[PDB]
Amino acid sequence: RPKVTKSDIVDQIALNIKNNNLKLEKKYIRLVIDAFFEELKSNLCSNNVIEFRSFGTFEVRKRKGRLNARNPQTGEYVKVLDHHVAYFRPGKDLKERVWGIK
Amino acid sequence: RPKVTKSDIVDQIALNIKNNNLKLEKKYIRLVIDAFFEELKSNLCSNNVIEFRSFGTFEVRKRKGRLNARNPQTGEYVKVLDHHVAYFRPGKDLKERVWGIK
DNA sequence: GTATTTAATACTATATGTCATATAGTATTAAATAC
DNA sequence: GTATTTAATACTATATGTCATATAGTATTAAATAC
Repeated sequence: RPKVTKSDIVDQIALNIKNNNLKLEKKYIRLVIDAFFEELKSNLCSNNVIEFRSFGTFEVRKRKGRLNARNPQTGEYVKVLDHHVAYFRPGKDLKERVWGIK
Repeated sequence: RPKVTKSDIVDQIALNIKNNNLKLEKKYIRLVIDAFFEELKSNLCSNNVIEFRSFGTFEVRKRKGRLNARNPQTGEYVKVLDHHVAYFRPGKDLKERVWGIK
């Protein structure tokens, strides 16, 4: 049940990369990862669909607003407008490797 | 509706990276990205929580099975066991840049 | 690498009903590969 | 870079009810920064 950070991942990618007799400076790894997220965000804003086979797909989905909305704290009915949301849709490999988990 | 691929993203990261007077071979970019996904998957399998401050969080969630399940095609009642699923939970920046979208 | 500073998340209450789910076979198309 | 080959996705039917949602203020903590 641990909490992994962009930093840990960057370190792991460092390992993973060297395990295959390759050498890349954590510097460049951190760099790619940042550009990666930046690029993914803008891509999402443009309402594009990014697909990474064997992992998952990112896309924007529409979501109907409500009036029934509730303020968890007070119960006061709140209004929510029809908006859009970032959605990750799991790929075969990922979906199957996670299905039966302890 | 457009469709972006791991390849296009890799190219965009190439651009993004050079726009900031830096030079990294598409080779190494493709590399990081692959190790990135690899590492994220195993991290998910270990039922860890990966957090990328203001972008989103990945985590495994439990999902109750059913009997009511249906075969979209035939209507035949199907059974589904309690399992786990990969879930992406949008971060502030992402959730806000996507909210009001045409 | 470490110390400092800023701001994103976890946390929480608990009604409500939208939206992802289930299937499998065909046509695409991502993308790994060797060139 | 391009052509070839393999296998992951899009696509689709449409009942069902789980599960994410709304809020905001406090304590954490990711992580960008300059050293």
